[PDB]
Amino acid sequence: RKQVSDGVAHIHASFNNTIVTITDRQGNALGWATAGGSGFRGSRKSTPFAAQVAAERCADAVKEYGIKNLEVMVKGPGPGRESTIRALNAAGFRITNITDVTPIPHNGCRPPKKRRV
RNA sequence: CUUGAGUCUCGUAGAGGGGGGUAGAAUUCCAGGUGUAGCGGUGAAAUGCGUAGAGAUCUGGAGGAAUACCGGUGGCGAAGGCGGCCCCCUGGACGAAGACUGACGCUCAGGUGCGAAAGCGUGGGGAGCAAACAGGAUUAGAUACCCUGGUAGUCCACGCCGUAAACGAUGUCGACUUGGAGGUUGUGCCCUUGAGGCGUGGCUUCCGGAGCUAACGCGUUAAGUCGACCGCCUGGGGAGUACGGCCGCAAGGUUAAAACUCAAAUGAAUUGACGGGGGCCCGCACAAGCGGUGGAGCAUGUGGUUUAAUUCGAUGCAACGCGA
Repeated sequence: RKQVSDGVAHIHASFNNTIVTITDRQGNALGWATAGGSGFRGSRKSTPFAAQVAAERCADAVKEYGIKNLEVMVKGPGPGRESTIRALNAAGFRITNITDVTPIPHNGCRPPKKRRV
């Protein structure tokens, strides 16, 4: 119960998972979302209707603070960059600044050699 | 005596390196902080890792790799190859002026020197992350393509090992032979008015005349015309195999056959076919509804069995209320 009332949201999307962690502007998290525990398990996720309902998970733990406006920074590859925005727009929150803050690798190390097909 | 070769002065393009620190644009271990209910992964699922507090975010932080931009058909080097900048000190390529050198020129069987990765022993190191190794997953089954952890050893360095599609599958050197569109570097002349023209060198790019070739394809970067010089070639498999020699302490390199067998092997290209290669179209072919077979009984034919015989043929779409 701190009532920061505003904080950015980091949306880490992968090829098979998406998690929405709402932090403040300084770096203090209030509530994070998840896709592995949205009822079903295995690999049925990574699809829009399962990613938006996963993003809706912060509508039960972040509302207790009093966030009426927030920002969103998406990051990581995978389908669902629009499903999470639709989920945030349908949850009752606002939209302040949409950025892609994905970690850009600059080839510091060597990439793996698992794919040979 | 210069026009071949070599040489001076001034510069210009350009990952030429050797030794040395510097130290990033991002990075895994080892901590502090906000703080919950899961991180990851493949088309399905899971091993492992989270309440011993992970993945998400801020602070700085042990050490090895190494360029995302530049970065590219860029550009260099005899080749194998070289990416954070500098200087220590060496290389190659090119030009305008001037010279003298008088041929000092090209190539080479012997032979030395350069040699991708890995391994050996000597002295170290342990991240990112690696053949083997231990699990999950699939399939009729998996010593693998999939998902996760990893020993000496890949790194600096001392010598062995010297191989490959070290392939422009196109030796080296020099002289002449129709042509068109580009890339990186310079300046001469032309009001340089300028990004710009006319030249003039350079080598790497794309297409093509004659000509040559079996065609594909070469064609001022030659495989067209020549001259000098070196290597190699003689049907496949056997076979880069066996023996002996040279070298390597051993893991191998080189020189390098024979017996036997095969009546072929091969290159190019014209046809069709095929492909879980692509593209473009057609059909109640699908897409949406109606009526059904398959559910009950009966008729009929067929597949099996019995029968002294249940006649024969038809037998996947092209067979079964068919010959009837």
